[PDB]
Amino acid sequence: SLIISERKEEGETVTWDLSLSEDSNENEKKAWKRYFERYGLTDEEISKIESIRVEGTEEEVEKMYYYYKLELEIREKLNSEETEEKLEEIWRLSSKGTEENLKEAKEIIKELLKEIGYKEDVEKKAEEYLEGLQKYLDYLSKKFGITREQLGKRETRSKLYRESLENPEKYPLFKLK
Repeated sequence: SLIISERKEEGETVTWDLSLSEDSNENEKKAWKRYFERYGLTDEEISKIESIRVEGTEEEVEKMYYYYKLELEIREKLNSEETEEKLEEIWRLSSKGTEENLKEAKEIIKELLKEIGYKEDVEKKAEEYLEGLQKYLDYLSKKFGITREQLGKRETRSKLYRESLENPEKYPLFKLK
């Protein structure tokens, strides 16, 4: 499953390290890998990532945690290129940030959540997903000095991930093994 593997409480912000637990089944591990494989990293580079670090207030990072929990469950149970593409479009729409863009993203995430069994709870689970994605985009924009809308470009995410592998001091997005 997705766990919080480390917490740093420094001043006005908190940083949570998010990663997979040791008892993660093979479908969760494969999903973890595909979150990154689709964005320019080799298998050997991905195998070096122990966790993803998120930063903000306690309320902000908790929101990010629940977005990542749902992202992983979607990827695990609906593993498919069609799913990856819908998830990319939610990210694209959400980085643009307009009201109609987020309404369209909400409809996409709702169909995915229903497909994994969140039916009676789809509305609240969609809000949880989208709120946490929005805080996560806000965190990447502020932390690494990237226009939020630019984050919706595939080339921006590849660049960011690759810089975080290479220079994990100037780009502390990952904990490396």
